[PDB]
Amino acid sequence: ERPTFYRQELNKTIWEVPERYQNLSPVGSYGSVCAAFDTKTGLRVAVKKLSRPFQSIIHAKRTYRELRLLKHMKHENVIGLLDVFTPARSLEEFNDVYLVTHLMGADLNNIVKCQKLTDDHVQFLIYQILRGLKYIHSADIIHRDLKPSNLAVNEDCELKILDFGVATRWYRAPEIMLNWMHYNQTVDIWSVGCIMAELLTGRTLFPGTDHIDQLKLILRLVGTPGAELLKKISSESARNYIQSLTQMPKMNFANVFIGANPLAVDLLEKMLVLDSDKRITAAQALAHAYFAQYHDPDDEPVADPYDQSFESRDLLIDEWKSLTYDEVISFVPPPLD
Ligand SMILES: Nc1ccc2c(NC3CC3)nc(-c3ccccc3)nc2c1
Ligand SMILES: OCc1cccc(Oc2ccccc2)c1
Repeated sequence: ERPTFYRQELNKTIWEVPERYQNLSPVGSYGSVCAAFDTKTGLRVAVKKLSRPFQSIIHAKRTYRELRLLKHMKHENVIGLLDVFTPARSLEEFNDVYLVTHLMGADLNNIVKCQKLTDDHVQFLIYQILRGLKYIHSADIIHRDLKPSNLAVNEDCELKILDFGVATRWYRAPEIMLNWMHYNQTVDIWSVGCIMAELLTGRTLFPGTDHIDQLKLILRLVGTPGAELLKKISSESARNYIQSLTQMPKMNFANVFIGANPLAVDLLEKMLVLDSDKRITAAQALAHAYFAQYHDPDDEPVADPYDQSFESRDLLIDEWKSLTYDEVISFVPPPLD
């Protein structure tokens, strides 16, 4: 049987959650989230109410996607699903979805408010991001939106990558700025690079005002593409644009990041490569000397394969809705261990 629910109202939204969750308290409003106490395990949790999960085909599919992703993630440094529930008793009345996950202290701008964050602290936080990224990437998933607010950190400096929930453009790979279609997983590595840079210096590495400015600032540090990179660019206007602007040489990263651990500077050089074919991967970055104290090859697991064939399907709202319902139904709680 499904358990006992109770209703209430928080800000502008109704909330119908199991009695198992208590002391709901808004924390930030894709949907709004409450901190709650979970009576069954004794932990504080985050409960997200999806906003009109089935508003359109695009919403319906997004809802399905997020549920499928969150159900698959089982790794210390990736946000995972504690619970998913609807008040609804049947598919006919299935209208709301709530997701339950660990409540973590802050996110990375908040958890890194001490501008000059320690080098040992950056090691451990970046290590953990890369460990989560290895796992995510191994499933053929690209995050695409890595940024400080997508990194949840508790008081112990333990980090989890959040799927969803300071401009996005600031952490965005330049191939994406340029609207390249066939980017790879290393767009996330670029973002880690920008994050690490910001943690080591206290400043946003590339605070572009828009996509043009963003590129300009990026090229300023890493240099304008060489002939090797240019010859891989399939768009004429893109090729002509970057070939048109003033040719910057790559800066010396040791000079730009003065006094930072030389190993951190070296990793940054490997992450912030303009050409994504030459960018370091998550797995490679974890073996980098900079993570000497943390890197353990037998405890950096990969994910079970992840079936995202659904992404190429065009279905009706009710079909996505029902697939989502099946996913809510078949959810097996993570073990109390
Ligand atoms: N193998 C590759 C490697 C890198 C690439 C890149 N990135 C460079 C920062 C500009 N950009 C583009 C591209 C293609 C079409 C339109 C706009 C951009 N392609 C790339 C192909
Ligand atoms: O520290 C902010 C935060 C931590 C953990 C979860 C969170 O939002 C959620 C909550 C449930 C599912 C997906 C994301 C936000």
